[PDB]
Amino acid sequence: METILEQQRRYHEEKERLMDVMAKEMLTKKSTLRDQINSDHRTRAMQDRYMEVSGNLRDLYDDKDGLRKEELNAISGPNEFAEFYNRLKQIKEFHRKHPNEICVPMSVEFEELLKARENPSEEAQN
Amino acid sequence: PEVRNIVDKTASFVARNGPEFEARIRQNEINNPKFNFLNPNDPYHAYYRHKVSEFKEGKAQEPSSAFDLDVVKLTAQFVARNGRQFLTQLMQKEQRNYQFDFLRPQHSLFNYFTKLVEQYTKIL
Amino acid sequence: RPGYKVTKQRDSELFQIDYPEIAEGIMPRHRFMSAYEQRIEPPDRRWQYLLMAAEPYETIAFKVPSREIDKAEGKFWTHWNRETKQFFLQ
Amino acid sequence: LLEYLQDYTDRVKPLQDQNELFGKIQAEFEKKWENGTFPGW
Repeated sequence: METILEQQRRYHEEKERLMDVMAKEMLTKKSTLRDQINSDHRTRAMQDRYMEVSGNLRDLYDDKDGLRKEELNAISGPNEFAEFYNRLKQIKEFHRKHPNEICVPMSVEFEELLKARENPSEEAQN
Repeated sequence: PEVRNIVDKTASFVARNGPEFEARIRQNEINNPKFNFLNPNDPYHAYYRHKVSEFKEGKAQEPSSAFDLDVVKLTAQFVARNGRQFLTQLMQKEQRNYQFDFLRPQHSLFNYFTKLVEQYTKIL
Repeated sequence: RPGYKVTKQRDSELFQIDYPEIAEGIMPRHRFMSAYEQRIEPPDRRWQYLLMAAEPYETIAFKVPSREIDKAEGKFWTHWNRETKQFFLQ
Repeated sequence: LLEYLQDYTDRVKPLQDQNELFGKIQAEFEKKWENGTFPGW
């Protein structure tokens, strides 16, 4: 599993989405006290998620220093790329559309007109 | 011709600094025939009138989908560790049999690949 | 109504108009116009003019006898060096 | 009465760091309040 590259990239992306969403909240106008407190409580849960993701991101680099020399070796190697690409030829007949890796995080930390509570915090109640 | 040159040149200065200079110059040399042209009493007076407007216009002549995602993400992981732009762990692969059409900027998915290598490079 | 100075030049892969100060935000504008409507309406009408205008100076026309060679469009193919006050179009 | 009031402070300001506010009050308590923070002349 590409802890060095893929997992840290995904955690960095998820953090960027959380910053964009609570920025979008602080950009929008607020009209009454209930919905102000509701959004401020919602942004608290998003901050709790941000801190936890940032926790995990910081505790994923110890084995990275173990493999960094082998990773930095971009000349002597190449066979592993081929070996993984050959395994990507597994299950060809996977007839499915996949537009969900960034759309689900973006639409998760967003909200739908009838209820100004996002999908993470959708059961939250003041 | 002196008269046309002084007209042309005086008109240029008055064209840049404004007609406020026409008055100054005219009253500063009113007795001097070298500037008689500025008064309507001279025959070239009409010629100069045009020069002013012309120099102002700046036209006159001055004097003289999982598989697709996973291959793009995996190639980006091995591209992002490159020691030089064209010495990648993928440039060797294209020439060694590995058909990958999104390496060329002709394929629309290259623009997403560039973001993924930028992200993996940020993840260094 | 002051005639500016144009600098036509055969390119290959363009007009260079020096324009004195406008002092407004609006860039100089081009339009392709036909010879069909004119103040004198005389015979031989039947070609197109690339017309250039700005409020500071007057309007300038360039005859085009070829049917197609370039695109007389504003956003695609013009540039305005407002600081030095030279106008561009290719 | 305090437990209600402390819960209430954090409850109505959920964007502020609770741990910061608690650690600040604890530090002011130990370094000043227990150490003679009330003096007369």
